[PDB]
Amino acid sequence: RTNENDPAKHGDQHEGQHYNISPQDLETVFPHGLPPRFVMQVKTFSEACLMVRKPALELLHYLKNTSFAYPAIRYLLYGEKGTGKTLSLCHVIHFCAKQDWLILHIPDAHLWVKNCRDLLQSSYNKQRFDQPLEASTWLKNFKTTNERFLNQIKVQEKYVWNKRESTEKGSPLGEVVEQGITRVRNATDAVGIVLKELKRQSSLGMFHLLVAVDGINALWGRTTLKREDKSPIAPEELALVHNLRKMMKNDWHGGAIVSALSQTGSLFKPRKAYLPQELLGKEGFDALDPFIPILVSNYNPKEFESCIQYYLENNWLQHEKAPTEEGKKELLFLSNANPSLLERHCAYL
Amino acid sequence: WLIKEELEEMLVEKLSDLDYMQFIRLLEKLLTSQCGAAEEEFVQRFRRSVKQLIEPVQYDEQGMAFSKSEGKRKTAKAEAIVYKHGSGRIKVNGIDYQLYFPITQDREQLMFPFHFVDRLGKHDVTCTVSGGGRSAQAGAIRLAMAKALCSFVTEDEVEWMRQAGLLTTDPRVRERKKPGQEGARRKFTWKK
Ligand SMILES: Nc1ncnc2c1ncn2[C@@H]1O[C@H](COP(=O)(O)OP(=O)(O)OP(=O)(O)O)[C@@H](O)[C@H]1O
Ligand SMILES: Nc1nc2c(ncn2[C@@H]2O[C@H](COP(=O)(O)OP(=O)(O)O)[C@@H](O)[C@H]2O)c(=O)[nH]1
Ligand SMILES: [Mg+2]
Repeated sequence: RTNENDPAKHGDQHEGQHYNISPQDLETVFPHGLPPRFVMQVKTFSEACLMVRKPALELLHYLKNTSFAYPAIRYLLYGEKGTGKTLSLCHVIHFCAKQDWLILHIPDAHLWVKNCRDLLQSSYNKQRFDQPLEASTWLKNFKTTNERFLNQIKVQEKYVWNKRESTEKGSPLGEVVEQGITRVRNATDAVGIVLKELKRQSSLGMFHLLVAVDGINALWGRTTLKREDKSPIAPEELALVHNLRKMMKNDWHGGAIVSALSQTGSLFKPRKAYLPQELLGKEGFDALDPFIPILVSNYNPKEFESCIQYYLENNWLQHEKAPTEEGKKELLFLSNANPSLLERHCAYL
Repeated sequence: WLIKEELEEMLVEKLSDLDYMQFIRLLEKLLTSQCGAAEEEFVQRFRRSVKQLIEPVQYDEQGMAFSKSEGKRKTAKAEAIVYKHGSGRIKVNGIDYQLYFPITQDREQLMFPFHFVDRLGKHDVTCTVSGGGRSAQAGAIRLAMAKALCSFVTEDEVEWMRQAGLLTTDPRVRERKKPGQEGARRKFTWKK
């Protein structure tokens, strides 16, 4: 528990201590992408405290020392399942939002490669498929996250939607976002336009971009979406995945491509696969190369004690034996200090 | 007291259950009646006489002490090496225990040996287990860990573990199916 709530000042001195997020910040920065269980925990406790951990701190150091002139660097959070990669990415996202970046947040790329009821064909490229529902969902979330920059940022092209409808150069990007959201059929095209405009304009210093992609491994993997003829679909055919891959290239500058691997929800991957190559494959690793891998490991004893104290103070651990040292040791063993395992255990304990 | 067959062999004669019972009652009365040495000499002619084995502690090439043990459960066999001083880390088949046994039940089974003698976080463990399912493997590792930890716990602790059942090999194994019946005990639905 820290009196430090600004996401920039805290450092190693605050490592192992909590960091609070206000309700307004939670609503604006994080309308999506937070782990479902952490969302439930926030709902229950009425508070959103994230422990400051070495991975998040190191990523913050890198983003503070980032030279916007250099080509945008790729950071890749990897680690055993439930090590907190997603929440570390969220912590860095909050830090960037407070530093007033433009947060292009992909809550989970896995959702975009599986279980799609509505899979239409792209009008802009007949060889690509649309995912209008997910496109619209992400567009709404992105609008909520970046409303303030949305009006200020302008488009620099002519974007036809229908044979008669289009958006004209100089129109605010909010026009594109509204078109995509209200008109679901155009959600994929709107997402592509948004990505392209942000990528081009970030090199023009109009703002500092943060492409924060959770479950990045999905883009260069396989998909469980089958064509009308029951034909398997590769990721590139999906315009969303194609545009996101384009964004994932360091060719541009003025921002950082932060991403997190996430075996959970992955497709055709063994349970224990957690290393970057194991989770990405040849294509994905080559595409992301060069990149900075950051290891997120289970709680060290100090962090584990801090989290246990947090739960105790919130009164979450109701079991009469939880406060005892024996109970603490039993939790430590049964969770091997793993964040997700400890949270799940304490849920019913 | 010797058995009726032993008495029969002594007497090269055939006896009866009640004969043996009467003789034993008489011998009991003799014993209780402050039988002296001149009597105990005779009495003893009819008297017939009637703890966990701690494994040795070895030392690795680096000199750290450890104990090795083995344990079988159903069709799973586990070999466990427990170090004298450790931080509680457990590596099963080269995989950390929380990743090998994603089931809270199995992790509880792994905890039970160490937790009982209150040594959690004190010993590191390396297990190699093969055969059987997840639960059988967890049980086998539990047995092997308990047997190894016996060497590093005191004698009272060892006896307490035995009385707690940590050290006894579960003899329950799958019963063979019998011909003419559905399962080991399930019989075909009778048709009156
Ligand atoms: N800094 C933190 N503050 C609060 N809770 C945290 C923190 N880090 C991790 N957690 C807890 O752990 C979970 C978040 O970790 P997360 O799910 O992001 O891990 P991961 O290593 O990315 O796992 P996965 O294999 O699912 O990708 C939540 O249950 C949350 O309660
Ligand atoms: N409909 C439409 N989509 C556009 C337009 N400009 C960009 N897009 C979006 O971005 C894609 C085109 O991006 P572009 O840089 O031309 O690369 P391409 O996708 O490889 O052709 C389209 O498929 C849309 O998703 C435009 O003028 N009209
Ligand atoms: Mg996660």
